[PDB]
Amino acid sequence: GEIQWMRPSKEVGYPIINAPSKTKLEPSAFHYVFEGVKEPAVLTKNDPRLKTDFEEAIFSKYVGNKITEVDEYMKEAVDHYAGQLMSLDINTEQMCLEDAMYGTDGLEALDLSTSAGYPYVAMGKKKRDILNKQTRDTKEMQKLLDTYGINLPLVTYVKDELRSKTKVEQGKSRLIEASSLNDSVAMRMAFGNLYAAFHKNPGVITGSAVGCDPDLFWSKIPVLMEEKLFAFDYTGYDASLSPAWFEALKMVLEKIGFGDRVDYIDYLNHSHHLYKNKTYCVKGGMPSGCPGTSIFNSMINNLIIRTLLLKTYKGIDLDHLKMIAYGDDVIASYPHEVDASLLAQSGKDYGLTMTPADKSATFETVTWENVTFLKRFFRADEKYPFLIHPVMPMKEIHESIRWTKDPRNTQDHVRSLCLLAWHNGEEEYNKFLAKIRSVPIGRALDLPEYSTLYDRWLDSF
Ligand code: NA
Repeated sequence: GEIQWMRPSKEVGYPIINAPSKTKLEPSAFHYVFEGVKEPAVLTKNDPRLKTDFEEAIFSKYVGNKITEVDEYMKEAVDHYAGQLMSLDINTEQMCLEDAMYGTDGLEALDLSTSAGYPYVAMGKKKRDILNKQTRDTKEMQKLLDTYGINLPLVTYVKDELRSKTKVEQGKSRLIEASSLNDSVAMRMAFGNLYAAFHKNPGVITGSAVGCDPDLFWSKIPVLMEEKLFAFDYTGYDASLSPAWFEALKMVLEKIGFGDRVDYIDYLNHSHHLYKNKTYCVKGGMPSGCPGTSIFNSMINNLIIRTLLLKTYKGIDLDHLKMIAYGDDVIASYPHEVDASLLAQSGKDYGLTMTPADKSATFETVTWENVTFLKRFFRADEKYPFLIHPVMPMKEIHESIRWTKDPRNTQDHVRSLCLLAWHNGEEEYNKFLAKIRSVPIGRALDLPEYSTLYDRWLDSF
């Protein structure tokens, strides 16, 4: 992705957009009960912690575009992936405005808590004043579509989350490029059924895992993989995508019966952005921070892995490539060993910066004992080996519990963490609960004991 130009929004006909400059994050009742070294990301140029230009740091994610056209390998990748999806027999019909708005089987209703984007954010109109989840009224939406149309500018927000000390000083704050409610709605109408087919089919046929439930899905993954696992992490995935990867995506969409509206992808590829009093144009790069794009990134990931395997290992049998992606995150496999570093090398030529799985310094063999997916390890249950535990290390859980965004949500936030932590074992979980119960706020929470979560789990299958 590359920023073509940037200038004052007034100069091109747009208003100034106000974005909160103060973090909602602050020490929780457990700040000193658990170890942690992360703080709230920088949200403004003046932040005292900053050790470099903020504006320059947040936009530096656009490394540029390494490729213009789709080569032979990418085309081969497209034909293979498109072919796989074809077996899902996905419904190509456009989805009605009602379901696109209030959801249907396999698609959740629009999230009322996220920005409505332009121009509503500049009119002080929230999603609430537009949809009645109990009425399922489309009149208002329809009138707005007719009024403001589509292909609107994306509104940029600095993400309010925890980051390491280094990233705070280097102004490496992640960004959210929220698309207008109009486009988000138009796209769900165009691809709603594609979205549904994916949510209902997490696995190696869609090569996707969006919409999956880790507690249950972790027991299906091992059976879907080949003998040899391989994996790696991406540095700035979304931002690094070149226009060609969007064209490859459209080719897949055309082949599976959505050629009807591949133009919506152009909107993601050549995008229009608003930030503060500025407006800028980007070529390439997948608009970040939101769920609407998870599926397209996953599809593209499937195209990438396939392409690098064809360019590096001529004669490879893609029919035996078994992979599952969640945006840029991926766990893959093949009957034969492959070299991630070699693949990493082939990747540089495609605009992707690939590095060792899980922040390793060197590319080591990926095994069932060291692989992670969605920050979670895999661990067979001691009593019932066929049941697989998704295990998230306590470290990130400790980091998270030390802060709070709304005292009113302490109960939900801590319960959330409990659902993640108990998979670490009864000993660890109990220590966790005891430390929570060492301060007043914790003793007042309603939290599930271990045997209760274990029983619930065995009963969810
Ligand atoms: Na873009």
